[PDB]
Amino acid sequence: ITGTSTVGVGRGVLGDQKNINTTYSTYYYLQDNTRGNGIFTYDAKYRTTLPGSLWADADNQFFASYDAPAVDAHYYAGVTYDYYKNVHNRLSYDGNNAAIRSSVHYSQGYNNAFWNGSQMVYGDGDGQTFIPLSGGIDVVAHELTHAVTDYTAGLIYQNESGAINEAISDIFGTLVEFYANKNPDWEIGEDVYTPGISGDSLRSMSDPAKYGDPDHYSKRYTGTQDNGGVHINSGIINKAAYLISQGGTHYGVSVVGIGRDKLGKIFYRALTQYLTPTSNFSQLRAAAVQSATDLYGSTSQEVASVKQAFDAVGVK
Ligand SMILES: [Ca+2]
Ligand SMILES: [Ca+2]
Ligand SMILES: [Ca+2]
Ligand SMILES: [Cl-]
Ligand SMILES: [Cl-]
Ligand SMILES: [Cl-]
Ligand SMILES: [Cl-]
Ligand SMILES: [Zn+2]
Ligand SMILES: [Zn+2]
Ligand SMILES: [Zn+2]
Ligand SMILES: [Zn+2]
Ligand SMILES: [Zn+2]
Ligand SMILES: [Zn+2]
Repeated sequence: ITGTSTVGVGRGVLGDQKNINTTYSTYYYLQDNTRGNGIFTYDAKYRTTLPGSLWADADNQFFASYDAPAVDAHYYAGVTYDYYKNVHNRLSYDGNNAAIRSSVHYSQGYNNAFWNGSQMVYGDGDGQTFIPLSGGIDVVAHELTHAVTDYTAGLIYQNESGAINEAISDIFGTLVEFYANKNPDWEIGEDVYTPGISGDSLRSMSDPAKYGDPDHYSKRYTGTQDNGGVHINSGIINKAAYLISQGGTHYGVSVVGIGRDKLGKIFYRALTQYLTPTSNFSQLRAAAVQSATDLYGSTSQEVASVKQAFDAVGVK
């Protein structure tokens, strides 16, 4: 909508206060004109119709419980935009400043959130398994990173390529969480999963086996469920990424950590320059090695650590 750029204030799903970029035209709308072609957040009103109505508020204050999922969807879309722009010089998910649209209050008791090819969609959760899922910045950036993948490598959502697709989203979801300083960690979904249980998450990148996901190629899932284990076998790549960044000894292989920024540069270059729709784990290793070689030189610590990390998780 046309109007004046304003700055409102509200509280997110977890009760935290934050400013949000809005647009004033009689009402204050969740329309952020400061990021690309805009960030737009919508009320789906518990329906499955999308996108719903552009979110309108009378006073530019967003402290009602019903407001909280919209506050976070809007703000964390903005943080994800800022990460890709400031860290990777990537403008929105398509690199051409595409508008980022999000709908909250999708369906009823819906324990999921997803990029649907054109926009983000957030359920509210059932209040036991999930609270409104836009409250998790790693979930927001995980799903928006699926869009980045769709506009770059095009990894297919099955078997090893699909597990890479998932791990790329967990890696950059986590790097966005660190970039925001939103109580970062190497867990996924901890802020919105199981409000009655502290200290858990959907999956762990530092210790995938905590939740029964594999942390070594020899423990990969080979059945047909979950599109060939895409949310399971991602643990193998997530652990490799954790080791590249933080270092450690894993199955007797010592990995010298190189930090989060270099992990992100290596995997972003692999994703945008070298991966293809059918890249498998071995080809991801090759792409990460080549990407680190491009960035740091073939004799660098960074290349050596990439090789160590993939050795540690049994990927040659
Ligand atoms: Ca209000
Ligand atoms: Ca997290
Ligand atoms: Ca929990
Ligand atoms: Cl560990
Ligand atoms: Cl471990
Ligand atoms: Cl470790
Ligand atoms: Cl170990
Ligand atoms: Zn998803
Ligand atoms: Zn995903
Ligand atoms: Zn966290
Ligand atoms: Zn998923
Ligand atoms: Zn280990
Ligand atoms: Zn470890």
